[PDB]
Amino acid sequence: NLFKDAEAEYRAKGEESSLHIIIFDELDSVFKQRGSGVGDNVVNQLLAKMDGVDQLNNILVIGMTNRKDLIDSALLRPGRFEVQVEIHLPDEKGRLQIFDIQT
Amino acid sequence: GARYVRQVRESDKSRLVSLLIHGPAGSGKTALAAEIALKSGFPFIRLISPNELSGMSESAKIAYIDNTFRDAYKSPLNILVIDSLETLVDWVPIGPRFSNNILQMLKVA
Ligand SMILES: Nc1ncnc2c1ncn2[C@@H]1O[C@H](COP(=O)(O)OP(=O)(O)OP(=O)(O)O)[C@@H](O)[C@H]1O
Repeated sequence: NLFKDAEAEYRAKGEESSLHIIIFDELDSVFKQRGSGVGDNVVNQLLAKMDGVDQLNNILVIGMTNRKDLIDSALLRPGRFEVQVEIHLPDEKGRLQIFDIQT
Repeated sequence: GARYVRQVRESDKSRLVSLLIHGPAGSGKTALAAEIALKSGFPFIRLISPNELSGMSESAKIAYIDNTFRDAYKSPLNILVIDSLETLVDWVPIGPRFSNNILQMLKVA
């Protein structure tokens, strides 16, 4: 149900649609490596929707997590979750700038 | 080591070669293994250390090993390094206790 509205717009307008966003938090709680269960159903249902038989290019999905080496190995292939970045703790200049913005 | 690598690449019947480097503790074995591997050029190289099977459960370890071995059967050339073999099979000399399932899987693999 999270992709319905954006999809409707893509069908209506075309390539002139308005961007949609989907924020996922704690990606390491359900999406664990499928081995050889309810988890597999979840992983497959997401896989078939992120990039499936029907093209859909008016979306952008961000994901946030605390353990990056536990997501299944097929969810990190060029095309689905492409760019991976790291957030460090603030340094001294970061603290000064944070103080500047907050105060 | 170079000789063995060369044989494993260009041959016809030798399709599975193992090795076992043993010596006194602290002798610097893992570095030597990695060095022998790095000067081969094989497309696929992967490593299993206790540092990655850290804090997991036993069943998880078996599953992980299974997946690694499965991934090792889908490319023309491969290399594979394994460390300790008495630390993966948690060994404590009094009693003596250890875990049997992991050992049996490794012996079959
Ligand atoms: N041939 C070598 N020449 C120089 N230094 C070496 C050589 N082999 C290993 N070393 C040094 O050994 C150090 C790392 O030791 P290493 O982890 O390989 O030991 P180990 O035998 O695996 O130990 P342990 O039995 O305690 O697990 C590095 O500083 C590395 O440079």
